[PDB]
Amino acid sequence: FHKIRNEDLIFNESLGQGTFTKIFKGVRREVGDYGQLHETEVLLKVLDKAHRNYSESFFEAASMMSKLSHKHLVLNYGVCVGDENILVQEFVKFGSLDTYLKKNKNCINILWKLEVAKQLAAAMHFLEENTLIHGNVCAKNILLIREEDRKTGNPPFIKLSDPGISITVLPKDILQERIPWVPPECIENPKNLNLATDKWSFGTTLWEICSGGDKPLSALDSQRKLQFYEDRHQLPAPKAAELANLINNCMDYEPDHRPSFRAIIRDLNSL
Ligand SMILES: NS(=O)(=O)c1ccc(Nc2nc(OCC3CCCCC3)c3nc[nH]c3n2)cc1
Repeated sequence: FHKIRNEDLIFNESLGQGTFTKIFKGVRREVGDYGQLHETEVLLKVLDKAHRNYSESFFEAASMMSKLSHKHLVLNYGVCVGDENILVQEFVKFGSLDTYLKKNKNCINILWKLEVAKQLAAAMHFLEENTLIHGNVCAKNILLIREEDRKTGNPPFIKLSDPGISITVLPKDILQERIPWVPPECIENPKNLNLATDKWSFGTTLWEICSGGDKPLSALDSQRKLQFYEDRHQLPAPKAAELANLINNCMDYEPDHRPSFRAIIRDLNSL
């Protein structure tokens, strides 16, 4: 990981929090191409001091995104390691997709959703061909690089962000709170993290995209989410149910039966 000096980073407004992290918008001063000095907007993820013992995992997540280069994967600029574990990533202009769906719900049609789903499925297919597990696919980890422009025909463009601290080391209560993004076999055993995990979570993310930013099973507490998995329930079809069958096919309780992302892309194109 490229090391960035603390002196070259300026922390600005807080954007929110992740699991054991605080997120800030900021600015990196750098020497760019041709030796020109640049002031670049950056996203700064700060691991909580109280959870410093997660540092390794906290960085390993980011590491998984930087071992491969792809147009749909977020760029990591580097790491700043005083008493702070700081990850420096690219700043995406329009933020995460859950909030965007919530705010622009009344003007998102099936074509926009289909384009976003195809791009996410392409990123996940790239990961699958490389046998690289993401482990936390959700709308909050999808970032909107640019908006759809029907005046020029430009589609929206999205990127997948890093998964954050892995579910293989997170406390059990946080894992149960993450139902139904966390597949049943990982609730049974978090070490069952596998490529099929991402297919299940991709189905859940499609539910999110079709539900205008609503969170599935948010009305259920952790015990009731556990029991939801115990009774082998499926998520209800969204009011916009164009992708409901694909959602249910991806969220198969048998991990070996979840369709490959090539078949998922074939379904999306068939629609
Ligand atoms: N709604 S908003 O207008 O205030 C706005 C917000 C965030 C961003 N940019 C942005 N966000 C990320 O996480 C998105 C998320 C992080 C914390 C909770 C809020 C947003 C990124 N992850 C890598 N790069 C990222 N860039 C642009 C605009």
